[PDB]
Formats: sequence, C-alpha cells, structure tokens
Amino acid sequence: ANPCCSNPCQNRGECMSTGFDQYKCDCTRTGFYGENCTTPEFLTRIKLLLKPTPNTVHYILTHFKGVWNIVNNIPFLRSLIMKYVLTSRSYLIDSPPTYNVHYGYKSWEAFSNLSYYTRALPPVADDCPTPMGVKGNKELPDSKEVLEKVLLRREFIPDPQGSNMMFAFFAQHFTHQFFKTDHKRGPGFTRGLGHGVDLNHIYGETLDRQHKLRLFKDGKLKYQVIGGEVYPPTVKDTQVEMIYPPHIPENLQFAVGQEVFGLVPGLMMYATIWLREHNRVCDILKQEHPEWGDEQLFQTSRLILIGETIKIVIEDYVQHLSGYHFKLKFDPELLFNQQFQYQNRIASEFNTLYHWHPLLPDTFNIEDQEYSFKQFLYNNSILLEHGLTQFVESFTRQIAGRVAGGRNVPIAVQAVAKASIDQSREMKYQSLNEYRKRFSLKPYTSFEELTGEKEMAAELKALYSDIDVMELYPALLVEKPRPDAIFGETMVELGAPFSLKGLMGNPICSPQYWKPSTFGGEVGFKIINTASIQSLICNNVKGCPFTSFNVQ
Amino acid sequence: ANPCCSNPCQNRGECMSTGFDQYKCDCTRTGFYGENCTTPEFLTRIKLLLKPTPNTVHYILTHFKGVWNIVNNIPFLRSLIMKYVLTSRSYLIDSPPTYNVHYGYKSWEAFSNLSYYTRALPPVADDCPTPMGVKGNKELPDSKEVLEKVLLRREFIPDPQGSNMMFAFFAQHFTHQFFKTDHKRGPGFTRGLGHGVDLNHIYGETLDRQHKLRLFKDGKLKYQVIGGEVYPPTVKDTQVEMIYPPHIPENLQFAVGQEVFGLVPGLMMYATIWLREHNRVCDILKQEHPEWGDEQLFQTSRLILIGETIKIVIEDYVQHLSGYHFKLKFDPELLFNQQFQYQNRIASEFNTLYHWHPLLPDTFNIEDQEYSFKQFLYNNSILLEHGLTQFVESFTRQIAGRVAGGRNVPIAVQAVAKASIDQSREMKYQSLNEYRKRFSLKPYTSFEELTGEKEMAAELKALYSDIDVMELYPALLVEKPRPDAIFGETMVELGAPFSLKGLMGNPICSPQYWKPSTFGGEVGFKIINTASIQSLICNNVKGCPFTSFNVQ
Ligand SMILES: COc1ccc2c(c1)c(CC(=O)NCCCCNS(=O)(=O)c1cccc3c(N(C)C)cccc13)c(C)n2C(=O)c1ccc(Cl)cc1
Ligand SMILES: COc1ccc2c(c1)c(CC(=O)NCCCCNS(=O)(=O)c1cccc3c(N(C)C)cccc13)c(C)n2C(=O)c1ccc(Cl)cc1
Ligand code: HEM
Ligand code: HEM
Ligand SMILES: *[C@@H]1O[C@H](CO)[C@@H](O[C@@H]2O[C@H](CO)[C@@H](O)[C@H](O)[C@H]2NC(C)=O)[C@H](O)[C@H]1NC(C)=O
Ligand SMILES: *[C@@H]1O[C@H](CO)[C@@H](O[C@@H]2O[C@H](CO)[C@@H](O)[C@H](O)[C@H]2NC(C)=O)[C@H](O)[C@H]1NC(C)=O
Ligand SMILES: CCCCCCCCO[C@@H]1O[C@H](CO)[C@@H](O)[C@H](O)[C@H]1O
Ligand SMILES: CCCCCCCCO[C@@H]1O[C@H](CO)[C@@H](O)[C@H](O)[C@H]1O
Ligand SMILES: CCCCCCCCO[C@@H]1O[C@H](CO)[C@@H](O)[C@H](O)[C@H]1O
Ligand SMILES: *[C@@H]1O[C@H](CO)[C@@H](O)[C@H](O)[C@H]1NC(C)=O
Ligand SMILES: *[C@@H]1O[C@H](CO)[C@@H](O)[C@H](O)[C@H]1NC(C)=O
Ligand SMILES: *[C@@H]1O[C@H](CO)[C@@H](O)[C@H](O)[C@H]1NC(C)=O
Ligand SMILES: *[C@@H]1O[C@H](CO)[C@@H](O)[C@H](O)[C@H]1NC(C)=O
Repeated sequence: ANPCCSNPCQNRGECMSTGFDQYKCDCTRTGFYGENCTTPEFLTRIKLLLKPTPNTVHYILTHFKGVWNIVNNIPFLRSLIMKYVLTSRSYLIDSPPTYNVHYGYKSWEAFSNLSYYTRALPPVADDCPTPMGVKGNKELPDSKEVLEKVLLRREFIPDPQGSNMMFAFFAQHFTHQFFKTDHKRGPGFTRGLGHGVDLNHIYGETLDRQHKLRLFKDGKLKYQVIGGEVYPPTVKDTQVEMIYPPHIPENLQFAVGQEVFGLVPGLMMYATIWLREHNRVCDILKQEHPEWGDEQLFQTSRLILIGETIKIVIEDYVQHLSGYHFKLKFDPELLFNQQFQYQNRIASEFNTLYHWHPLLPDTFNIEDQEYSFKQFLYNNSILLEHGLTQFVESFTRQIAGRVAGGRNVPIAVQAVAKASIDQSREMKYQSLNEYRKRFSLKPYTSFEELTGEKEMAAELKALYSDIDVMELYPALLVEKPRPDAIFGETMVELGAPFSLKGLMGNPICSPQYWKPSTFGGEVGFKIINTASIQSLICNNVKGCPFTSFNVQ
Repeated sequence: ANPCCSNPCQNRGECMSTGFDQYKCDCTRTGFYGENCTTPEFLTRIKLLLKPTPNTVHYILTHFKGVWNIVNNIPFLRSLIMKYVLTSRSYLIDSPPTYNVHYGYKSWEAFSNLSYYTRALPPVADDCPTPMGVKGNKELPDSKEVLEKVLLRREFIPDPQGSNMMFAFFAQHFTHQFFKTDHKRGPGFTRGLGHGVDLNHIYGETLDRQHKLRLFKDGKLKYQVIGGEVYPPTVKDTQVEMIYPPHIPENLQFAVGQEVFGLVPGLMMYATIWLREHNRVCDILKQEHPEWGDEQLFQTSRLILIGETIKIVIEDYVQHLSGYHFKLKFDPELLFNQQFQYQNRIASEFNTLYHWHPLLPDTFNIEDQEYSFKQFLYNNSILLEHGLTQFVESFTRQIAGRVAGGRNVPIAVQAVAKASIDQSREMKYQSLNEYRKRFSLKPYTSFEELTGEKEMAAELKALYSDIDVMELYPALLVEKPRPDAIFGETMVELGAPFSLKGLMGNPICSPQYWKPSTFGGEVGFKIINTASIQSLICNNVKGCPFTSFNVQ
C-alpha cells in the first residue's frame, strides 16, 4: 500500500510518498544522489575507500598493548583520540530527535511529546503487506519458538571478558533511570521525562517524591540505621510509593527514588551505596560551606553525584565492556571546540539493545549461600542478613553470563525475553539489516554469517527464511561475538552512539556548567573527577572491600 | 548577609560564598582572572581594543545605503554577514539554561523544571540588605510614583520608524505563544512549556485542546462561515476554554489556540489569518499528496506554518524594527558549520523587555470609526462588523507609539506598567547596570546619560539617587532612543540575543529537519522560503489588500 513500505531510500535519505504508488527520496546532505540515494558523490567515494570497518578498528583497539600504553601516557594524544571517539559516534544520532512509535515522519507532536521513546528508524507503516515491509511471510515466526530454539539457556555460558555481578547490577541500576516503560500507555512510552542521567532513580522523578525522600537537614536524604548500618528509609516513614508483593513486612519495604528497586537485592545494594554517597558528599560540602542551607547542599550534591556517575560509567564501566587497551576518559572540555548538542532523547532501540538478561547467573552466590531466582527476588532480608560488605565481596567474585553467542537467557526470565520479541513487533521495528545499514554496517548475507556457527543458524533459517527479515532483538543475543568478547558488532556499533550521547549530552557537561562553582568549588569538582567504582565502594561500604567490574 | 550580595564578580564570572563573610569568583573561560575577574588576559586586551561599540555598529548598519545595496546583492557576502549576526548574538545566552527566580546557583531543579522562566542573571538573594544588593536605600522608590512621573503618556508620541498597528498586533500575537505567565504559581512561571515558536497560540498548548480545535478532515482546523467569510469556531461548538467577560454572546466567543486572544480584535484578526493560512496549506498539501491522511496533513501544515512564522519574523518584522539597510535573512544552513544549540528556554528578562505597550495608540481607528480602549477590548463584533480586509487596511495606516524616549505608556493600561515594576522587584531583578554589564554594555554613569535629556533624568535622580540602583524595566521605556529609532541601546542589545535564539533554536532549523521532505516536499518547503507578511495577508484576506509593518 504505502509506496515507502520497501525502505527504498538508502544511506539515511528520507522516503516520502508522492502518490498512491510512487515515492521520492530526499538525499539532502547524505553524500549520495539518485533515485534511492545510492550514487555516491566524489568525496563520498574517497571516504568510503579509506574508512576501516568496525571489526578492523576493534582489532586495533584490543591489540598492540605496547603502543596503547604509550598513547595513554601522552595526554595530548589520549585527549585527541578520545575526542574522535566522542564526535564520530554522536553523528549517528538525530539530535533534536525525530521519529517515534506513532510517527514515521517528522512532526511537532513527535518532537515535543516527552512521554514517547524516540526512534532511530521510523516504524513500518501500518498497512505494509508484511511485518518488515514487503519482504518475508505475512507473519513473523512464533516468538515462543524463536525464544526456545536460540535464546533460552542450556548450559551457563560465562562471559569471557570476566564481567561479575557488581557489573551486572550496576548496569541494571544505572540503566533503569532512563528505561522506565509506561505500560499504562504502551511499550513505546516512558515515564523518565528527563531522558538521561538525572539520577531520578535516587532522588525521584517528581518534586513531590523527592521531598518525601529528603531529610531537609544538611541536604541529606532520609535513612535508617539497622544493626549499625545505614539503609534507605521505609515506605511507612516516607509515604513514597514502591512496588512490593503484599506479603513483604513493612519494615522491609525500602523506599528509594525508583519504585521497582525493591524487586532485587542487587538493585537495593546500589541504591544504598548511592544514598550513602549522597549524604557523604553533603558532609563534605557542609564543611566547605558552613554558610549554606539545606536546599543548596542537596542540589549541589545531586549535581556532583550526576558527575560521578558519568565518570564511573565511562572510565570503569564502558572501559570494562570495551576491552580496549586505550584508556577512555570523561572530559567534557574535549567537546568545547566541537559541534555537539547538549540534549538527549532516549531511543526505544537503545532500550531494546540494553536487555542484557544473559548476564544473570542461575543462582546468586552470597558468601556460602546460593539463592535461586525465587529465593532472590523481592527479598531484601538477604541484604540485611549478609550486609553490604559481604554483598560486594561475593558479587565481585561471581561471574556473569555472555550476552552474545546465543542460548544464554536464563529460563527464570523467559517471559521478559518473549515480551521483548512481542513488543518489538508491536512497535513495528524494522529489520536487523535495516538497523545495520542505519548505523553504517554491512548487511548480513546469511544466518551463518550472523551467528558464526551452523546449528543456531539453521534453526533461524527454518524460522525466518530470509536474512533480510531477521529481527533486531534476537539477532543481538545470537550474534557471533567479537573474539572472546561479550557482544557482537551490532550491539557495540548501535549501542555506543546512544550511550555516549546520553552521557555527554547532559547539561553538566556543557561549558557553562562544567566549572568548579557549579559543584561547590574545587573540592566538589574533584569528587567528580576522581570518582571510580572502587572509591564509590571504599568510601561507603564498611571495611573498604576491594571491588571491580571483572572477576579477579 | 550573603557575601555575594554586592555582585562582586565581573565579566560573567560566578560568585560563590566560601564562608559567612567571604566569597570566591569562578573566572573559568571568561577571558579574565583575578579576585573579581577584572584582569584581562592578553588576547582579551586585544579583543577589547578592536571591538566597536553597539552604537558605532548601529550607525554603520543604518548608513552607507549604497554600500549595503551592493552587499545585499552578493549572496556570498550577505550570507557571511548574517552568519556573524546569528553567532555573535547567541554567545550571550546560557544554553542549556541556568538560573531562575528561585535558584541563584545552578541546580538540576532549575535546569529540568520547565514551568519556570529562566533568568539571564541570578536573582538578588533574599537576605541582601538592599533590593539591588548592597547599593541604594532599603526600599526602592514607590512604583506608582515612577509610573506617573516618567512612564505615563501625556501627548501621544508616534514611532519615528513608522511602525503601524499591523506590527503592534503582530508582535502581541507572536510573543503571546511563549509569554504566558502562570499567575496561579507566580510571575516567574510560564504555561508555555514549549518555550519558543511552537504555534501553540494557534494549535493549543495541550493535545486535548488541539483535538477540540481540529476538524479531523484533510488536516484542517475547525472554522465557521459568517457572511461568506471564514472565522474561528465558537466555544459552544468546540468546548475549548476561552477567557471572556460574562456578557459576551456565545456566538461571539471565538475559540483559538491561545485562551486570551478574545481580549482584543487585533489578536483575533491574526488568529483568523493564521487559521485561514493553516487550512490553505492543507489544501496545497492534499493536492500534492492525495494519498495522505488527516493526521499527516495537519502535522506537516503545522511545521510549515512554524517555518513561515520564523521567516516573517526575521525578514519582515525584525527587518522593520532594526532599520538596517542590510537585508536580514532566514537561512538555517548558515549555522550548520557553526557551534549552536538547537534548544531554547524563555527568559524572564526577555518577557520584561517585550512589554511594548507604548506601541498602543489612544484610539483604534478602523475605517471611519475611532474606538476607545473600553469600546475595543473584548469586542469581536467589531471584527465581524468591518471584516478582515478593512481591518488590515486600517491598521496598516494607523501609526504606533514610540517605545523608548519616555512618557508614552497609554493611561488605559497603567495597571500593567505598574505590575511590571512591582513584579520585577518581586522576582528580585538585578539593576539596570548589572544587566548592561551582563550583555557587554558600558554602565550608565548618570540619569542624564540614560535619558539623553534633563527633565525626566532629574525626576529619576530624586527617586533613585544612585544610577547603579536604577531598575531595568523603567529604564527601557525612558532610555534615549537611537537617532529616530523606536528603541534605545539596552532594548536592542539585551533583546536581540534572546530573540534570535528563540527563532534559530527551533528544531525545524536543525540539519535533520531542514530539508524538503520534512515539509511535504519542495512545494511545502517553498511556502516557508517565500513567506512574507504581505503574502500572508494576500493569500488569506479578501481582495489581497496591501499591508506592511510601517505606515506609507
Ligand atoms: C567494544 O565493546 C564495547 C561495548 C560497549 C561500548 C563500547 C565498546 C563503547 C566504545 C565505543 O564507542 N566503541 C565503538 C567506537 C570504536 C571506534 N571509534 S571510531 O571513532 O569510529 C574510530 C575509527 C577508526 C579508528 C579509530 C582509532 N584509531 C586511531 C585506530 C581510535 C579511536 C577511534 C577510531 C561504548 C561507548 N560502549 C557502550 O557504552 C555501549 C553501551 C551499551 C550498549 Cl547496548 C552498547 C554500547
Ligand atoms: C536595531 O534595532 C533592533 C531592534 C530589535 C532587534 C534588532 C535590532 C535585531 C538585530 C540585531 O541582532 N541587532 C544587534 C546586532 C548588531 C551587531 N551585530 S554584530 O554581529 O555584533 C556586528 C558587530 C560589528 C560589526 C558588524 C557588522 N559590520 C560589518 C559593520 C555587520 C553585522 C554585524 C556586526 C534583532 C534580532 N532584534 C530583535 O529581534 C529584538 C526583538 C525583541 C527585543 Cl525586546 C529586542 C530585539
Ligand atoms: C535479577 C535480575 C533481573 C530481573 C529479576 C529482571 C527482570 C526484569 C523484568 C520482569 C522486566 C520487565 C519490566 C517491565 O517491563 O516493566 C525487565 C526489563 C528490563 N530489564 Fe531486567 N531483570 C534483571 C536484570 C537485568 C539486567 C542486569 C539488565 C541490564 C544490564 C536488565 C535490563 C532490563 C531493561 C533495560 C529492561 C526494560 C525496562 C523498561 O523498559 O522499563 N535487567 N527485567
Ligand atoms: C490593546 C492591546 C493590549 C492590551 C489590552 C494589553 C493588555 C495587557 C494586560 C492586561 C497584560 C497582563 C496580562 C497578564 O499578566 O496575564 C499584558 C501583558 C503583556 N503584554 Fe499586553 N496589551 C496589549 C498590547 C500589547 C502589545 C502590542 C505588546 C507587545 C508588542 C504587549 C506585550 C505584553 C506582554 C509580553 C505581556 C506579558 C504577558 C505574560 O507574561 O503572560 N501587549 N498586556
Ligand atoms: C503524548 O502522547 C500520548 C499518546 O497520544 C498522549 O496520550 C493520549 O492522551 C489522550 C488525551 O490527551 C488520551 O485520550 C489517550 O488515551 C492517550 N493515549 C495514550 C496512548 O496514552 C499524551 O497526552 C501526550 N502527552 C502530551 C504532554 O501531550
Ligand atoms: C516546578 O516548580 C514548582 C515550584 O516549586 C512546583 O510547584 C510546587 O509543587 C508543590 C508540590 O509538587 C506544591 O506543593 C507547591 O504549591 C508548588 N509551588 C508553586 C509555586 O507552584 C512544580 O511542581 C515543579 N514542577 C515539576 C514538574 O517538578
Ligand atoms: C594496522 C593493522 C590492521 C590489522 C587489521 C586486522 C583486521 C581483523 O579483522 C577481523 O578479525 C577478527 C578476528 O580478530 C575477525 O573475527 C573479524 O571477522 C575480522 O574482520
Ligand atoms: C529453556 C531451556 C531450553 C529449552 C529447549 C527446547 C528445545 C527446542 O530447541 C532445540 O533444542 C536443542 C537442544 O539445544 C537444539 O539442539 C536444537 O537445535 C533446538 O532447535
Ligand atoms: C567607519 C565609520 C565609523 C563611523 C562611526 C560613527 C559613530 C557614531 O557614534 C554614535 O553616533 C550616534 C548618533 O549617530 C550617537 O547617538 C551615539 O551616541 C554615538 O556613539
Ligand atoms: C532503487 O532504484 C532502482 C533504480 O535506480 C529501482 O530499480 C528500484 O526499484 C529502487 N528500489 C527498490 C526497493 O526497488
Ligand atoms: C528470603 O531470604 C531469606 C534469607 O535472608 C531466606 O531464608 C528466605 O527463604 C527467603 N524467602 C523467600 C520467600 O524465598
Ligand atoms: C573587587 O576586588 C577588589 C580588589 O581587586 C576589592 O577591593 C573589592 O572589594 C572587590 N569587589 C567589591 C565589590 O568590593
Ligand atoms: C462593541 O462594538 C460595537 C461596534 O461593532 C459598538 O457599537 C459597541 O458599542 C461595542 N460594545 C462595547 C461594550 O463597547
């Protein structure tokens, strides 16, 4: 029906219907011309000839350890490299944002309505003959069948990069401030109207929730002491709404910024660590500024914790994941002479990509115990039983699962993996290869090239028939990993642009914010710039246990 | 009290208390160093030596007509000049925004809460000894006395630049989509959450209001035909809430996007013109795209009218006000190789500066009638009586008042001018000379330099005593105008940066939006790029009457 149903325009040109059965491609500033924007300009021919592939770049970034060690110790050179990482990535993102689940064309409603997730690729039009457009059968393969044959875990496959449970729960804690799907509206809708790293999962999404969590003395958050240890306050004491099963004793209904963080003790672990960190910074700021009131202490601490988070995410968390020998760097000043939009809108595809449930082990090993999912979920007495110190030590030792490579989703959350398939289709996602072309990646020509093996590929070929109809979400979890890596190419090359845009797009990174007085002076500024996952745990967890994002 | 109360930091450095009675200035990236950021760096000394004053630049832009005529006809050169206008202006604006009425320091609440107007200068802290900080008496002069002695109109002073009533009501109509003070909360709060040119005054601020105004056929807005002429629908037919006195007959309660536009027939005139323009573009787009639905026609029309508005504002409206011989140009492509933030936050000071009530005449002259304020206000039967054609012809002929120069506020709206004084103090505005320094202007050293005359200056000196205590709002309306100009230096140099940021910061000006397919192809794109105030009236007002922003 829709003459744009076949995605005819290439190289990021836009398709517009010019009639019932005709189309036009807008090749403006794509570097290409022609009916579908496939004829390259002369300069585009040069750039294409000289541009290395992501797999070639990945090889260089993870080898030549001696060379990278020299680069890392020459600040001019390390700064120059990190700068090209930041800019060349963010060019892949439309900012200001464009499409969403309901708009395949730009509109003021799509731009201005913050309740939507944005979309990197427009949805497939409702009256297209097939789910992916024109290709494939009239209906996609049964999602339960896709789930069982290539996604569910047989044997636990550990991450060859050594990610531990401190990493897995940090990723879950960190991402759930901007992945907050509004199920009352639909999967393409979010309740995180800040659309980035605003730390609403600590401070609350609304002002009313924030004030219920605050102590209103010295800028601090409310807390309680249990067995000599600082823990978050209760729902009874604060009246903030939290999601808990009906049988949870009210002394165990912990109240934090994010309403679902009582779901898992691993989320509650980091919520306690970051609550402690907020009040620790309040003590630091109060000593520096005896003349300050409660309000300014709270607000300045929040700005500092936002900075710490971005620092830890880039220099520890992304550093770990990447496996690069090059040392990534959080330095907003690198973009001050660059074109860059200090804004962000969370993409649905970013949300989809971040479903890293293969990380989860089959049991959670704390001290000498091994807890099943049923024993673990919604049970914060485990946290009080063992304490934060034992949690950190145990989760630093416990290995997490490999995400790519196939067949590593634990069956305990199989309903979540099926809904990811079902809701991706409900949201009319374009095909895997459409998203690969959208991010300058060469389309896969067979299922065997996608997986790098034969068994899962053949099962996928029987299900999907055509590689161009393969879906984005299952492909990320079955993709051939990089050599001994946690992810395949598609995960890294689609996800890294969304990730750094979210981190660097924050207002505190802009030149009028990135100065010591924003953070209460050089003392507050230095907390941001010296932050690490190790110092986060050391300053706030009794005994200063060693921690890391990888097993040692 | 607050050791920053005296505004000690100069040249846009930030003041932070380091104790009960001591402060520190953050001179980061100001180009200055020293205790109060007054010692210029070497390069800063150069720039200061070579930079012409705004009054010198003004003189050049309004003289040498022969030279400007050559420049205007050399596209490369005209583009280069307009580009430097755009960039050098926007550097004066904090984007992402910083302060607001409740926050004199940067905070996440100030950044993220869209209900606030932002502030170009932080408010004077609550516990400062004087209203302006440390200078002046403990209380500012009686506002009624300031109003009567230097603001109220004796004799009507016409604008020497020839502004007519088409201009005055265009400015009122245009600005009232982003100046919508939320009086339920306070003067530092806004109901225009789009914070710019989103045309909510045509389409409604909320989706629910928009749908009540829409026809849901061919993308069009609801309308009625009275005497063969197209007018907005009624409150009875649409159920959109409008502000009307209780005695207005329901057949005269017109419903438009902005709830207060029934206040004056001049606002209702432009509301009708733009309603007609929306549906006219809907007819154009439907002919180009017979395959399109109602929703896509409406959204694309809205994007086109947003483009037309920015075009008309820059190339007709700002062009008229400026008096330049150089031809200003709306061309988003000029910023594509420039650093620029495609976002905006409406400033409280921009609202204050746009109080152009001296524009209003003592009577409104339509055909042979002269209506008093009492006869004019809330009386749309006047519009139906004469029709749009007679309105345009009459308002093109009627001259408007001079804004600067003093004593030209019509007595009918004296309560509005007093509230501007009162609410400027309630919001703890800094002094006139502080705002001049904030925008790179040399402080006034006497009231006589401010006004350029002797009588009003002497009255102001008896009231304020110290020039450094003179307030921003009254100073704009008494300032010495530029030679035969409508404004003084302060109005232009503070207001032009806010104005162009609002216009160019719009998403439709960003590179991913500024292409023909965003606007339905080259036909919709050309509507934007050929828009003018004359063509707006010609396409939509019977007889295509001549119109202009100046009397002929
Ligand atoms: C690997 O595993 C990973 C895994 C995750 C990763 C990353 C790396 C990265 C680093 C990155 O951005 N990875 C891609 C950029 C590499 C190439 N950058 S380049 O500029 O094009 C370039 C091209 C050519 C030569 C270059 C070069 N030379 C001189 C050889 C040096 C530097 C750059 C060069 C980020 C942010 N992740 C995320 O946070 C992320 C978070 C959530 C999701 Cl779901 C997905 C990702
Ligand atoms: C005048 O009356 C007016 C009155 C209003 C005006 C303007 C001019 C202007 C044009 C502008 O922006 N006026 C200031 C920029 C002039 C200098 N620009 S410059 O780049 O620093 C420069 C510096 C040195 C030499 C230059 C030069 N040469 C080669 C001599 C050419 C071009 C620029 C040069 C804008 C937008 N208004 C507003 O919309 C507006 C709306 C509401 C409010 Cl309440 C207030 C204003
Ligand atoms: C014991 C650990 C975990 C459990 C029990 C769990 C369970 C769930 C459940 C039930 C949902 C559906 C929530 C909803 O749709 O409202 C969900 C969604 C999600 N999961 Fe987890 N998960 C765990 C760990 C993780 C980890 C480690 C990550 C990432 C590193 C992750 C990423 C996500 C994301 C991004 C969503 C989407 C959230 C949203 O869109 O609002 N999960 N998970
Ligand atoms: C007959 C014509 C006019 C009348 C009766 C009028 C009257 C008023 C009144 C009563 C207010 C206070 C509204 C409120 O605070 O809610 C106001 C505010 C304002 N006026 Fe006018 N005015 C007229 C023309 C104009 C013009 C020509 C301009 C500018 C070119 C202008 C600019 C403004 C602005 C910017 C505000 C602030 C609005 C806000 O913050 O919500 N007005 N006017
Ligand atoms: C953002 O878009 C959503 C979806 O259109 C809006 O939610 C709809 O609101 C209307 C009335 O305003 C309701 O009748 C619908 O039931 C809602 N639909 C859905 C799917 O939730 C939402 O109001 C918009 N938000 C803003 C601020 O405009
Ligand atoms: C933006 O700030 C205003 C002002 O603080 C908030 O309005 C207050 O809201 C609280 C409860 O949330 C009320 O008790 C107060 O009466 C309100 N004060 C005023 C002056 O209106 C508003 O909620 C904030 N908006 C958001 C989205 O957080
Ligand atoms: C300057 C020297 C550049 C060397 C280029 C190395 C290109 C490596 O290439 C990659 O090797 C991977 C194995 O590591 C394979 O898995 C990938 O398929 C392949 O593309
Ligand atoms: C939920 C834990 C696994 C459920 C597997 C259901 C069986 C259907 O799946 C089959 O499983 C076999 C064993 O891996 C594979 O060898 C086959 O290729 C696969 O199609
Ligand atoms: C290259 C030629 C430079 C000409 C510089 C002219 C500077 C004019 O200067 C200005 O003149 C105005 C009147 O026109 C006065 O009102 C201003 O106070 C004055 O600064
Ligand atoms: C792309 O253009 C070619 C001609 O250049 C045309 O044959 C083809 O139909 C177009 N796209 C698709 C999807 O068919
Ligand atoms: C909760 O955790 C405790 C250990 O602290 C365990 O003994 C108990 O069985 C758990 N409860 C459930 C319902 O699994
Ligand atoms: C500015 O600094 C000078 C010394 O350089 C100091 O005397 C003065 O007190 C400072 N500012 C004010 C407002 O006093
Ligand atoms: C309204 O306008 C009409 C002219 O159309 C005029 O005769 C009438 O007096 C006005 N009403 C008021 C209350 O001013």
